[PDB]
Amino acid sequence: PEELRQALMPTLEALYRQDPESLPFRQPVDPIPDYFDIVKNPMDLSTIKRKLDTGQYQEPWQYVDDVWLMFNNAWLYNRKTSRVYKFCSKLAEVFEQEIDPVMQSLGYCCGRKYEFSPQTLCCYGKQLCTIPRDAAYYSYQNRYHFCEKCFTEISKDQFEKKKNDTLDPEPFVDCKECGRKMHQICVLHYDIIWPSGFVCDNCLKKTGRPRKENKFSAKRLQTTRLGNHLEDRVNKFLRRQNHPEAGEVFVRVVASSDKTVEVKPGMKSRFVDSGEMSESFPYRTKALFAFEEIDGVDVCFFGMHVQEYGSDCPPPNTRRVYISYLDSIHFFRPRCLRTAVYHEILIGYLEYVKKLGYVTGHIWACPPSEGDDYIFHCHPPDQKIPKPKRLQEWYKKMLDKAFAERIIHDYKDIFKQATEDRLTSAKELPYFEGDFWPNVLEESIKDLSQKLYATMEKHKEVFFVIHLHDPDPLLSCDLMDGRDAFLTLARDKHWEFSSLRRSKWSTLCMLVELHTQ
Amino acid sequence: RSRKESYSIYVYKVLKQVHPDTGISSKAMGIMNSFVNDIFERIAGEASRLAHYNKRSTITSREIQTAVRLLLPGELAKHAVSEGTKAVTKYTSA
Amino acid sequence: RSRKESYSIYVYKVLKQVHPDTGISSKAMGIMNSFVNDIFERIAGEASRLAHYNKRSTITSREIQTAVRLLLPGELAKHAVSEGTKAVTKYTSA
Amino acid sequence: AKTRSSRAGLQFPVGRVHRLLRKGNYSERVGAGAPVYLAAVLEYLTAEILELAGNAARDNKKTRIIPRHLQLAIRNDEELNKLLGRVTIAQGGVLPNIQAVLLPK
Amino acid sequence: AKTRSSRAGLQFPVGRVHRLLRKGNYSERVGAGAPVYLAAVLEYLTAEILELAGNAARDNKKTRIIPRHLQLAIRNDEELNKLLGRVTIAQGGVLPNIQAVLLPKK
Amino acid sequence: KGGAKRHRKVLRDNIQGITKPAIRRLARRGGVKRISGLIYEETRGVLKVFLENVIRDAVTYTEHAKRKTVTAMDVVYALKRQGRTLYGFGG
Amino acid sequence: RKVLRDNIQGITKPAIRRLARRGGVKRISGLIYEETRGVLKVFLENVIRDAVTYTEHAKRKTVTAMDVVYALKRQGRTLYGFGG
Amino acid sequence: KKPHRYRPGTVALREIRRYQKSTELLIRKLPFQRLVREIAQDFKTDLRFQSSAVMALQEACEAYLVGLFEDTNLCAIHAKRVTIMPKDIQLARRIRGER
Amino acid sequence: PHRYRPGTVALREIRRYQKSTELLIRKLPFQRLVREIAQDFKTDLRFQSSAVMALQEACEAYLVGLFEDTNLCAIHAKRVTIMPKDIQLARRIRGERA
DNA sequence: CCGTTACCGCCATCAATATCCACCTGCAGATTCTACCAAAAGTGTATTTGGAAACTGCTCCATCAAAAGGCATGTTCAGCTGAATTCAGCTGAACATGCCTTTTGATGGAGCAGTTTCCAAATACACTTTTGGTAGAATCTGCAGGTGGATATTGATGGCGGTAA
DNA sequence: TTACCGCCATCAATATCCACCTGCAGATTCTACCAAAAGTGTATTTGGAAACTGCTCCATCAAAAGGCATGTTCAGCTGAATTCAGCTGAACATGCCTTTTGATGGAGCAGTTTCCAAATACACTTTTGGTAGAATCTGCAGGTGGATATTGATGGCGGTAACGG
Repeated sequence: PEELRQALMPTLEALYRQDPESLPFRQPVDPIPDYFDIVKNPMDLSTIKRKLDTGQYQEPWQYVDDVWLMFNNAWLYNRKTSRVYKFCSKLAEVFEQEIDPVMQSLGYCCGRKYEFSPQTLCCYGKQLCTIPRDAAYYSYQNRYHFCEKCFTEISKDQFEKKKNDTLDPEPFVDCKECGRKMHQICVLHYDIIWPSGFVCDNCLKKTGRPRKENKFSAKRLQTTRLGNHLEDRVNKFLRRQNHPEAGEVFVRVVASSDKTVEVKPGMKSRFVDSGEMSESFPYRTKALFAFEEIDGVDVCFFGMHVQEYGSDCPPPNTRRVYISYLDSIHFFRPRCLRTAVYHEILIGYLEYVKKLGYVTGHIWACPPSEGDDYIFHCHPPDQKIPKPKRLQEWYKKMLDKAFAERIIHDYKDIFKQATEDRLTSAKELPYFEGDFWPNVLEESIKDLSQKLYATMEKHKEVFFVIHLHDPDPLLSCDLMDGRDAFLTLARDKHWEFSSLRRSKWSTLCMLVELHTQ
Repeated sequence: RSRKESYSIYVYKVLKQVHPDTGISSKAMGIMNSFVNDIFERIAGEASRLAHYNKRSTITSREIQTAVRLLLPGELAKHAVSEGTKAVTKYTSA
Repeated sequence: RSRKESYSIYVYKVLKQVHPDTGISSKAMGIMNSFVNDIFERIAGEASRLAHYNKRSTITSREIQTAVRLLLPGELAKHAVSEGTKAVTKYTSA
Repeated sequence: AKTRSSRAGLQFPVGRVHRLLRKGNYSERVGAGAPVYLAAVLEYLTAEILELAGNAARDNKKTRIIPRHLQLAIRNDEELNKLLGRVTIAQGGVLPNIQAVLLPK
Repeated sequence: AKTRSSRAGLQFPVGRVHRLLRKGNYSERVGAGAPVYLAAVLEYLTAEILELAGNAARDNKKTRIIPRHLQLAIRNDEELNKLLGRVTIAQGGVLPNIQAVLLPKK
Repeated sequence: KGGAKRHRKVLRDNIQGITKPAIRRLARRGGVKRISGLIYEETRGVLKVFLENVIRDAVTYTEHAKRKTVTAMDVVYALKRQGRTLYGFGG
Repeated sequence: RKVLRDNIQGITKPAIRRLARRGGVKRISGLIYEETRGVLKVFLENVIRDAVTYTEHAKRKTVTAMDVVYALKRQGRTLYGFGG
Repeated sequence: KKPHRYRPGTVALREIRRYQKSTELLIRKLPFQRLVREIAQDFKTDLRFQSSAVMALQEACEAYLVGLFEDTNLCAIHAKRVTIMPKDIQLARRIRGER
Repeated sequence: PHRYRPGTVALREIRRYQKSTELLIRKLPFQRLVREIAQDFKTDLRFQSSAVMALQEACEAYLVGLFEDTNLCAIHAKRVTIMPKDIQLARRIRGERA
């Protein structure tokens, strides 16, 4: 008890030192008759002090859990605009700033009570329906979720009625030598990589045994010509910038499969049944990702989904590339060169597809919806999603920089493309899988040319058409054959990207999964 | 309840000479009284300094004229000197 | 010739007390004379204003002490008030 | 018979000024014409500021002199502003002045 | 046969300070201890300024106090500089002071 | 919540008592169009300093008059002796 | 007596350069010097007139250093070493 | 649907005009009174204050701050800027000579 | 031919004139200017040598102070060369102009 | 090839807003009138005195001479500093949202002031003694000024190293 | 395979430090003088210490309300990067006029004597400005009704241009 008291007393004193932030929490809350109806375990700083002085703590994780439970109770009962909430937030910041060195002196990598953030709840009822925060839902096996509106619109008694506020605490692993309980995410320990067990960093330093090399790194992934070109261009640009914090960046193509997009029934009846336009279009879809070595750990930070309609594809899709999905994580080092690295990756991809003989590139500049993830699950709360105008300006910078390098010929909005090409029928418009235009054509069908012209004049600023003027083998990856599989596996395994440590853990997990395929 | 000396009713009279139909608020009148007190203190202090410098134990109208010339700006000092000279001449001939 | 009083001998004695082997030039002597005269004038004027403010017609050690506190900053004021208290105590002790 | 202010053609109290000069410890002796001269100067200054404040109030559609009018009168005249450059007028405010660069276009 | 200056144990003239206070027209009356107090304050300030001037002269390998040493002493002491912030010392000069930007920027 | 909402909330240390909109308005009266985020507290400190330039002197007056109440006349004297003479509080 | 004129040019370019060097100025534009001269002239017009006001008040025709000291003290430019 | 929004500076200029055409106090009475009481407590315990003394202190502080702010605005304009930064305040106080 | 880079001799002069206290303005031109200004205000005036010396010393002190303020103002404007706008701003903040 | 549509820039103008003004009207505050009286203020008389005039001793202020060397004056070259231009990260401006702190009014007593007593302490002044200015001559002494050489300071001269075509 | 910008290394031109030594105006040491203060010793007067007490008004506390503190979005403010015309610093030749030492006529500063108009100290009579209470008057602070530039934004048009069939 004396060791724990000596270690943990300075943090509690620092919390007490906060004036007036600590004043409301120095004594147990004495009812506000509804305080006990919300807070089932009312606790305060004096309770910590008496438990620590009495030696009621077997190990410091219980102490920190009590601290964080106190903070949670204060944040729950008090509203956001209340100054008590501000006091609790300041106390939490002070505790976060002070706790880590004390644990590192005690042999622990951290103290903070890490609890998994609420994941995106994709309701299994109406399509694209999500369950927001503090919204009630029905759960089956913690896997099948339905909102109240969809659940009522549909045995029903077996589905558990829950609320979208479940914070899952992170698991723990025991060090085989010292026995200290460590966060699995913080120490990045995975049983598949290290079957011999977990050994903490302090034990490794004290015994002089180096940590075993990771055999499932992004560097060891299968290499491809497009990925190699992207990696080479990114590394050359980083070396030209000569930033000390700019680590090596690895780009690997993980999926490459041939698919076919089918014409929807309305447009098929209007143009395919007469034999004027093909019933299907073949293409090759590719999924690649970018990894950065931060602190000797691979971090996945940027990846795309693309569709490549080759020269064998029937018109108007012949010799085209289309960007279906892309995502990014802001933890790239340095932050200033993150945007430039994304620029170099996109420019290298466009240069490669130009070298392959592709003619036109297509980009849709619509940002993801609020609470929706494209590829990376659980984006950090501080990552501001760009608005459509900001994304359009970013793509304008893309295209200006690309044209400055003579790599592209020109770029336009799709309305300018149609006006200059003098398109007369909807059959001449490119048809891509999951694209916005195929839905608009079916909606208009359910006269067509003028409606398409009006919608195109309305939405030209969102679509970019790029004028430009396969040696990579097919890669069968069921996990990366689309965005649904990865987003489902991350949700089922809590592979969040909301923080640098969680991003590292998720990257390690997906690298192991890809290597084990 | 001791009486507090103030130039109030005098300055108000001066107001009636310059603006018969215009009044003055209590705060503005306090501003005016403070102004006159400050100017009186400055002129008296400069006159005392001039008297001390010349080893003179008496302050006369010449010392006041020198003080107002030193303190007041050009046309203000000229008009103040003219008014003081006129008042002294009127008092002497009275 | 009319005698012109100055603090020359007292400043010289103080310098000998604080620096036995260090001299002082005539120009520096004039600087020190002007310095002590200016401090004298400032303290006397502050004490006079203090006495006028409280309707007091006598300048005692308390007004001088308060004027020194108003004028000298911090440690200078503290040492000056200590020396003044010691001096007045010694003077009244005989 | 006649007050000293009346004999000197002034509204300010000559006797009060003389008494204040006597009690102010400015000099051992005070001349006879010194209080008259000082009262005349004070009366002239008060008349100037009062007429300026009345003009400001008239321009402000007002018939009562307020500290705002006194501040406007004291600030807009260069000599009067110089005389009270180290003086703050309570509840007087400041002159309307916007920097050229801060102006739009 | 004891002088009031020696009675208080001061080097500055108490009688001269009293006479100047009477002559300066500061009040109708002046206390007995006021000149002693003022002389003590003046003597302390003179002692401080002379100590600093002698130190500055010693730093300059000089045994005679010159107005340059007086300026160096007055401007190097924060309290004394604040005391004479609006005072010019003849033939005293200014403290050696060069801004960082004024220094070479190689 | 519970506890108290008056006389027990004690916060906003004296210098922080001056609200951000107060400094903003003071700058607006000074004709300044744009304010840096670091100005406010800095201005507070400057304002802070100003008070020890005045109030202490007024206190030095208050102690001399053997009084325990600070009067407006002592404030006027302190402002005048600092070169900041104020009118209207000489009554 | 001779009516002196155009004596402001006696405040010479190297003199202003030396004054700026004492003031810590490494580089001087060409428009400073004349401007500086004017400022100096203004400063003269600020002080000497007051000294004249002293000299006229003493019924004297010779300007003494004591009047200059008085003018500087009343203008807030107190100077030591020349009396007072 | 595109709510009305004034451009940065228009409302600022309107506030400039409004606060230059008015003379009312800007600092709230209670916090300033508390600050003054604390400052007095730092020098002499158990002091009392007149309402007129507090009003005079507030008026003097507001006037001094207005003068400092206009000086800093001039300083910022001198540096080809329109936003005052603490170095402008430092330079203004240095030229004023307070320190 | 040996030549120093611009600024080196300037800094040398800075150090030399900050280390010494000799008068920088020539005696006779300044005395002539003082006499001209005096006769502009009042004719038939006479001047003590000490009066002229005190006036010149006060002018030198005011000028070195104003030049220091101008140098700080110029440094604030990211410049090392003083321009009349700097001295005008310094005088305006000092209250000598507005 | 010249022609439609996007972009830059102008600008003519529906529309929400703060505000100047046309008008109002109730009230805190300014203005008018009677009365009281201690507080000043004006006049009279004898006394004291600061400074005016009258003459003059005398310090230093103004003026003319001559030399020449310390800088003033003018010229030239380019080092690099101030000034103009672009643009992208980003810090503040404008604003809707929420609440809480400030403002206003009412109420006990901590001390601000008015009265009275009386004594340690302040002037008034006539001597007596000590002492700070200070004319004058004599000896001492810190540093102004010139010499010479060891010591940093500055700048780009020899060459070594990519490197960029 | 030739000039061109960088860097660490030496090296030459040059200002700096500094110890040393000599002539002297200024700093320090006595002799004597001496009138201006300083101090001691009575007489007289009074600023204020001290105690008791009525009257302010200041701290404390209640509710009513006019405000302040946060998070969001983004136009535009700002500072880094780039380029360049030209301004002034460094150097130098020529000579200008300021400084120093000297002397001199005298306008003018200041000491000394005389003495009177002016300031002072009461003593008395006269007016009068400060204060308290009643009651009348009103300038203007907001409150309500248009309503008006005004400026952001929606939009139309003219000029540039940019690439396509």
